[PDB]
Amino acid sequence: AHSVKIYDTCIGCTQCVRACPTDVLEMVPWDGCKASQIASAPRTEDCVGCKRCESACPTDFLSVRVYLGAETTRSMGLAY
Amino acid sequence: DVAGLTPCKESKGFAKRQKQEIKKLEGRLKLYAPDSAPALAINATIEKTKRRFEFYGNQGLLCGTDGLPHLIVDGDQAHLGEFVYPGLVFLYIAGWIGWVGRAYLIDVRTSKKPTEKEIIIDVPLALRIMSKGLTWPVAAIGELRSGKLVEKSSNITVSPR
Amino acid sequence: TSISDSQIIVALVSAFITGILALRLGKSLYQ
Amino acid sequence: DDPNRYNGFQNKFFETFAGAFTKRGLLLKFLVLGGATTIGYLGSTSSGDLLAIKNGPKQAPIMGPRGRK
Amino acid sequence: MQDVKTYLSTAPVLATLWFGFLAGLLIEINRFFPDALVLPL
Amino acid sequence: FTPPTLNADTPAPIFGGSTGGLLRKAQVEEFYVITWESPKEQIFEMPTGGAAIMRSGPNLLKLARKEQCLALGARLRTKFKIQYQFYRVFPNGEVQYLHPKDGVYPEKVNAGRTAVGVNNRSIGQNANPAELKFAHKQAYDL
Amino acid sequence: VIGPKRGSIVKVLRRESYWFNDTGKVVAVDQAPGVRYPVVVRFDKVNYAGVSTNNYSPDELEQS
Amino acid sequence: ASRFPKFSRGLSQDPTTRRIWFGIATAHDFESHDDMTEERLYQKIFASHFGQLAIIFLWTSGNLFHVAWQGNFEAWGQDPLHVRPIAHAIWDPHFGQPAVEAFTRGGASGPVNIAYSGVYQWWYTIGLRTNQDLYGGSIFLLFVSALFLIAGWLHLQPKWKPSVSWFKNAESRLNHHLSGLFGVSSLAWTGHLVHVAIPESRGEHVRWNNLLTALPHPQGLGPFFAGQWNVYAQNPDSNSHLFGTSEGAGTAILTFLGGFHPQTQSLWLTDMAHHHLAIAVIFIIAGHMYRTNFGIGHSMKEILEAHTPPGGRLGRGHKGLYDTINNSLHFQLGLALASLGVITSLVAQHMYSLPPYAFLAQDFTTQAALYTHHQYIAGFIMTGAFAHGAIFFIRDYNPEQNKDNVLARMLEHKEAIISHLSWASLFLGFHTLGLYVHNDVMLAFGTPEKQILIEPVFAQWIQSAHGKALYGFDVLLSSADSPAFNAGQTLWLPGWLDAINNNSNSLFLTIGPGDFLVHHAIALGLHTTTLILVKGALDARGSKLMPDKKEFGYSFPCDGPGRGGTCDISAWDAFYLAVFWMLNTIGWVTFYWHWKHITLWQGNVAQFNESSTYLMGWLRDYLWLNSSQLINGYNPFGMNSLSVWAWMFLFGHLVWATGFMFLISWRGYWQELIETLAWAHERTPLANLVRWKDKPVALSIVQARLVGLAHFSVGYIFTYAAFLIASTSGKFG
Amino acid sequence: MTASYLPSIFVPLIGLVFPAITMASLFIYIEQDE
Ligand code: CLA
Ligand code: CLA
Ligand code: CLA
Ligand code: CLA
Ligand code: CLA
Ligand code: CLA
Ligand code: CLA
Ligand SMILES: CC1=C(/C=C/C(C)=C/C=C/C(C)=C/C=C/C=C(C)/C=C/C=C(C)/C=C/C2=C(C)CCCC2(C)C)C(C)(C)CCC1
Ligand code: SF4
Repeated sequence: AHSVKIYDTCIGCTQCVRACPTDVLEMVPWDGCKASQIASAPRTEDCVGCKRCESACPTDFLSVRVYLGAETTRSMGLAY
Repeated sequence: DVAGLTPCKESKGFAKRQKQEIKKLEGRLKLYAPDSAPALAINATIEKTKRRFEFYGNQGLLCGTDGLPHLIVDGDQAHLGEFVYPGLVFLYIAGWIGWVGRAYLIDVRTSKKPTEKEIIIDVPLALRIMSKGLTWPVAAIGELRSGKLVEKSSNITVSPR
Repeated sequence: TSISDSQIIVALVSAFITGILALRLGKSLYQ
Repeated sequence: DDPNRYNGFQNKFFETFAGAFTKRGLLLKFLVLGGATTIGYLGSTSSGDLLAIKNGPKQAPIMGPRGRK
Repeated sequence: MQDVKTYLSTAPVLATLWFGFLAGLLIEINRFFPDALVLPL
Repeated sequence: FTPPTLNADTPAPIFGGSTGGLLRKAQVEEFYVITWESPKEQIFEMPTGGAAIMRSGPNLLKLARKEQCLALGARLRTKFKIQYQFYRVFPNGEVQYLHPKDGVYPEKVNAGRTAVGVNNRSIGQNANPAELKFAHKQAYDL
Repeated sequence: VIGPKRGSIVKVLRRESYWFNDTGKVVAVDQAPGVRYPVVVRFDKVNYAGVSTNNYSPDELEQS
Repeated sequence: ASRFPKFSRGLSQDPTTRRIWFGIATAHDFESHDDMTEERLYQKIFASHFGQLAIIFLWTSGNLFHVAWQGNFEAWGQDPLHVRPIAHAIWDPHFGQPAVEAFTRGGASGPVNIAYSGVYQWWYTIGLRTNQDLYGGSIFLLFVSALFLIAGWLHLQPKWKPSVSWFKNAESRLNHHLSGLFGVSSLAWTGHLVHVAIPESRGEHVRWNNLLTALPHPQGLGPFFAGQWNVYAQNPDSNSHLFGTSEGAGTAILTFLGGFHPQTQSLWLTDMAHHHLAIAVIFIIAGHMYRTNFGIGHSMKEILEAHTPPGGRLGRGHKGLYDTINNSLHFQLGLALASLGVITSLVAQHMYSLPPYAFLAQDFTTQAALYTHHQYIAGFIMTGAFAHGAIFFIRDYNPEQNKDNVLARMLEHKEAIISHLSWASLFLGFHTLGLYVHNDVMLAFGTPEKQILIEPVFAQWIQSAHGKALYGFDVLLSSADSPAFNAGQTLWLPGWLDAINNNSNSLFLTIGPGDFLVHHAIALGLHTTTLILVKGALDARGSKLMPDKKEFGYSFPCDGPGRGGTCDISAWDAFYLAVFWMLNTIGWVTFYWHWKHITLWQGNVAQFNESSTYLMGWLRDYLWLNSSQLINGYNPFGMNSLSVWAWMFLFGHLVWATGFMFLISWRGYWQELIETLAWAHERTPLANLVRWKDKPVALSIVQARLVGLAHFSVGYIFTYAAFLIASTSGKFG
Repeated sequence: MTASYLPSIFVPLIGLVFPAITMASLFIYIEQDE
């Protein structure tokens, strides 16, 4: 499906996980920020490409990036 | 004559247009009583047209084929009053406006809440800024030569390459 | 003067051969 | 899923062999040939009355402006 | 009066006043100096 | 954490039917099944359009998309304070536990979770596409 | 210490930042060993998302 | 699983109709195909070029065959000024009898189309006279296209596939293309003109059976090899010469007269022969510049490195440009399209004022169609050049090798470039629109003497410097004492001055305030289209809103509603937005050309001179006035030969509006509607038995933009072509 | 025109039959699963 990437600029605010409508992102332990956590995308095959996770990231430029592509059945959001 | 244009004083098309406009106004006038207000308005129209055409003739405008004044904007000394003189007047006014606006922006960037000063204009500050636009070219040259007019490229936000 | 039926059929055959060559080039571009 | 609908259907099975169990081989080729030949024959053998394009012009040329013909 | 003066100093009210003054000035100038294509000098 | 199994004896909410529901995709490709526990009979809004009463206890609802499952679950969590979990069901009878992969919701950081897709550099430090010409890989994949 | 002093005026060298070649105020610097972007910078003007603060490493910030 | 888009695994696995659309629309993007190697890329491009050459030659051979088979080429040649050319016959089964008899023109026995491509004039000029000549040419071009197809197949074979290094041999390619492709081809064409075209225009009949017998000049090749070339210009054709007839003909084969043929109002054949000979010599000389295999020539890379100013104002100069240009096919494509668009504009601007074909100036509809054709082609080519420059920046630009050279310096100060283009566009638009509205209001109030009519004195001064005596500037070939006039009075000025002082042709037409305003509108259009295109090209790699735009490619929909919204943020979207502006600009250009030439041909140029200064004149005296015969092509009282153009006029209007549909409503409405329709089909009896295989989805965002653009452009082109042809042919004036 | 019947032959083919065969072949090709 689409490709979702997380960068070291993340601050572990979890706001991208809460905005995801298909449960693609999750928070994992990390040691590069004060929050001691970082976002991750273990199940991007369920990603639809809404980039709501991108709109919720507060860093200057996005620590979470969605690149789109493939456009499989789950990606197109088809119920038929 | 500056692109085969005859002066409008001896332009037959210019006189023809004079005659046609006056005749049309008089034809519109014939259907009103002499003492009526519409008659006064139409007679004022006729006087206005006559003085307009006399003024156009007296300034040596160049009429082409038929009667239509044409403007020469090449810098000819005989036509400086068409573009160069009003052009300079415009440049003075436009530079006034821009310069005073820039001055106001400068004078409100040092304020504690500049955005409130932009949506709610400080009328006394704005007016004493506007008063300074009389000698705007001198101030512009002074700022250009001193280096306070142009920001250095090292302090201006640019996108990645 | 006007062209004859022999010329018409010669043109048709030439176009058919050019079509064969076109199909060949298309198959060569395909793979 | 009731199987008893028709009684006399030997003729329909007998007469339909070119289409059934042929798919791309026979039916499609037959259809292409019998459409191409059919339309070609109709367009080549149509008379003037039925088809106006083959009737041809009947009045004099209308002729164009500036004397160009 | 502080609040009234602040409201009158807002962008739209000041724009209305300034542009109306400019329009009146131009209209009166055209009343007394109409239909000129050339600046006489 | 042992994933729960999908019970086939869980009553469904009281719903009167809708044109927004399972279609041919549900029977040829996949569908989803969300389960939650409710303390009382209350009215909620179906993600496909309409209203229903959830049972005073276990519930079992069939959906056509994962996004609808998340929408209903989010409303349940932030409105009725109800824990939920859903599964992906295939036409061959395969059931896959989906949302709490480790039993903890993704918003809370949990140990034992692996970092997938995490890049150890800034987003602006990506390689240019020109350097990766004729190589079947992307700049963000490095 | 790690980076600039608290309250100091720093200029951003991140090319992808909305505030490249812009000045901000340092709010806090974290001394925890392992933090990659510990310096917190406040800015007078917001970015497109509406955020006026960010985190930078000391090597991409210079003193005025 | 290896479905229709065999070059893309992702599209093949798409279970929607998007797979079909994107496989159709991404076929020729070879660099994007899976498992693509540069060697295979170059060989595929080579074979595709062969295929395109074959297609072009087939197209021209079909034109020749149809003119030979269904045309009146011989009848037209016997009487060009009173015979309408025939393009091809019509066999429409849907016609009625009135349509059959309405379209029977040109002395045909049935419905025919009247050609407006100028092929009749062009073929008559180059010596073709009978239908057998055209048939032979068509057969020959069929053979040529077959040969190119054979070559394209051959060079794809394992033992004749060229290597990448062969494809990157720039010096040898330039040498061969300048010497042979450009120079030797022009030499051969001037040989044709000397041997066939000129004798044909002088009454002689030279064909393959007497090429070695027919003597082009009485003194053949003697004075050529003796250095006394003037013998080939001693006896030019007189002014009483009739084209194709021995009466009044001369014996010179390479003259230098200049001007126009008095009877055909076209350039002399001998002048064109000497032209082609001279440029052939120049090109053959120029093609010996670069170093290929013999130790002499130039190294283009070293030329580029050497050209760096010592002051550092240009940075490193042109260092690294050779590799950047030779390694990037998109840079080469952009340069080629830029040059081709400029040259197409040049062709359009030079063939209407200097008609090279006999009896082409008298054919007004043909001239108008040719001008509009090549101008629209040029505009599209320019948009393509800029789009491919953007694609170069995204996909082929390496900042590492291009460090501080001219390209890097353009990227560095791109904000200045874009801001100054914005200022120029704003100034031009504001002031031109304001002057037009001023003139409109003055005409509305009944006071036309108050218009701001600015005389285009700079262009009139240039016209006077070209010999135009109408404006009385008396300088540079308008004055007898000028050294240029004295130098030229012996060679071309006798013809050039006569042609330019004739106001019945289109050689340096008289211009006025309307011409000033419309040229400034043209400058506005060019500047704004260039602003959009350059902004797309220079912001393609990134911007403040999307610093990482290069990783997303050239054509992507958006970056989502975050950061305020990112619609049309890609460079492809800049091209999408610039296509509208180029269409508008070429529309203005062609509107001006067409109106100027309607009022010139009818003899009443006062209408243009008085009405073109205000926009109501443009609407009424050009659009409303000239569409009367167009809209009457078919009516309740009957129909005529302009019915097809009326129908195409309405058709173009309809396609334009459908483009509006695809451009306004964006995606979601249709996706929800398609969801509803899928439900409806799945729930309908006797129809749920029929099932789709590709799940129906609404068109994507980029696809929607492209489809709307295609509809918009097709409607634009068809509507204007129908109006142009109908209004120039309904009244041959 | 040397052969007036030849348009009446060719136009129907390239107008109806050639599109029919072309679209049928392309529909069969783009709907393959392989
Ligand atoms: C200048 C025109 C031109 C050229 C040179 C090419 C060249 C190519 N295209 Mg493109 N294409 C074009 C126009 C062109 N196309 C147009 C207008 C469209 C529609 C939008 C497409 C749509 C398109 C798609 C969707 C695909 C291609 C593909 C290809 C490749 C050919 C492989 C293939 O499937 O052949 C198709 C043709 C044949 C296999 C053989 C037939 C050859 C022609 C078309 C007909 C020959 C005559 C015919 C038999 C009738 C005569 C009858 C009798 C005389 C024999 C090649 C790179 C394919 C590819 O692999 O891309 C990389 C591919 O998938 N093209
Ligand atoms: C950019 C385009 C453009 C341009 C160049 C013009 C230019 C002109 N228009 Mg047109 N017009 C335009 C757009 C434009 N208009 C549009 C869009 C419309 C539609 C709304 C009109 C509608 C329109 C009408 C209906 C009329 C004009 C008229 C005029 C003329 C004089 C107007 C006027 O107030 O002068 C009078 C002069 C002034 C107001 C002078 C400026 C005074 C300021 C305050 C400066 C004061 C002096 C300064 C401080 C010191 C300078 C130095 C000193 C030595 C002089 C002038 C030729 C009028 C005319 O006479 O036609 C020929 C007229 O009747 N226009
Ligand atoms: C003398 C040797 C020679 C010659 C004749 C050619 C000839 C050609 N090569 Mg080149 N080539 C050569 C050596 C040569 N090559 C060498 C040594 C190499 C490398 C070792 C290459 C590498 C190479 C590549 C890589 C490619 C070619 C291609 C081509 C063909 C493209 C021509 C085209 O589309 O525009 C021809 C256009 C003109 C002749 C018109 C020019 C006129 C200008 C614009 C002035 C205006 C005049 C105007 C048009 C006249 C009006 C006419 C009007 C009445 C209709 C052409 C036949 C390309 C191709 O298509 O391959 C199939 C291609 O891709 N060649
Ligand atoms: C979409 C593309 C397109 C189309 C459809 C047209 C269509 C047309 N053009 Mg335009 N044109 C275009 C693009 C296009 N043009 C561009 C991009 C240019 C700029 C280069 C031109 C430049 C141009 C000129 C300068 C002229 C035309 C003309 C024409 C018309 C005649 C048909 C034609 O070109 O003959 C098709 C002809 C061929 C395909 C054959 C060309 C091959 C030449 C002869 C090669 C010569 C080399 C030779 C083989 C070497 C000999 C080898 C050895 C013996 C030494 C027609 C309206 C002519 C016109 O209006 O006449 C009325 C005309 O004079 N066009
Ligand atoms: C020498 C000429 C030339 C060459 C070799 C190329 C080659 C290429 N271009 Mg470029 N291009 C050109 C000219 C050229 N282009 C011009 C003149 C323009 C301006 C219009 C463009 C604008 C352009 C853009 C904007 C893009 C390309 C892209 C591409 C690449 C892929 C094209 C593709 O997918 O084809 C498949 C062909 C199509 C999709 C075209 C389909 C048909 C179109 C929509 C017109 C149909 C009109 C109408 C429906 C038909 C007539 C109907 C009738 C009733 C009137 C390829 C490398 C793309 C690329 O590189 O991707 C990164 C890309 O994004 N080109
Ligand atoms: C008639 C239609 C129209 C008009 C007037 C404009 C005007 C403009 N476009 Mg737009 N555009 C249009 C159609 C139009 N466009 C369409 C159909 C497309 C295709 C989608 C585009 C695509 C497009 C792009 C992609 C770009 C532009 C740009 C521009 C600017 C070019 C510079 C210029 O002319 O400055 C002169 C300004 C004008 C002509 C605007 C009108 C000014 C009015 C008349 C003055 C105000 C009058 C009055 C006081 C207002 C009263 C309202 C209220 C207060 C009562 C300008 C703002 C470019 C730009 O912004 O660059 C700077 C740019 O990048 N346009
Ligand atoms: C591209 C050139 C071209 C074009 C546009 C046309 C157009 C037309 N032809 Mg002509 N034709 C051409 C070349 C061309 N012809 C050639 C070279 C020959 C010699 C065999 C003929 C022989 C011919 C006859 C005998 C007849 C027509 C007829 C027709 C008309 C109906 C279509 C038809 O039946 O086609 C039939 C066409 C052929 C049998 C020729 C084969 C196809 C040619 C070679 C072009 C194919 C490739 C081309 C590049 C298209 C690519 C497809 C796409 C990517 C654009 C139509 C006006 C008919 C007519 O006049 O009706 C009034 C008719 O009876 N054509
Ligand atoms: C983006 C880009 C691109 C593209 C671009 C373009 C498209 C451009 C264009 C450009 C152009 C389009 C240009 C033009 C130019 C022109 C010129 C420069 C001119 C000149 C002229 C002259 C010089 C003249 C002279 C003369 C005259 C005046 C007349 C008489 C004669 C004589 C000769 C004396 C590319 C891909 C490359 C790459 C990247 C970047
Ligand atoms: S990616 Fe952004 S939104 Fe998500 S946790 Fe990291 S900083 Fe927060």
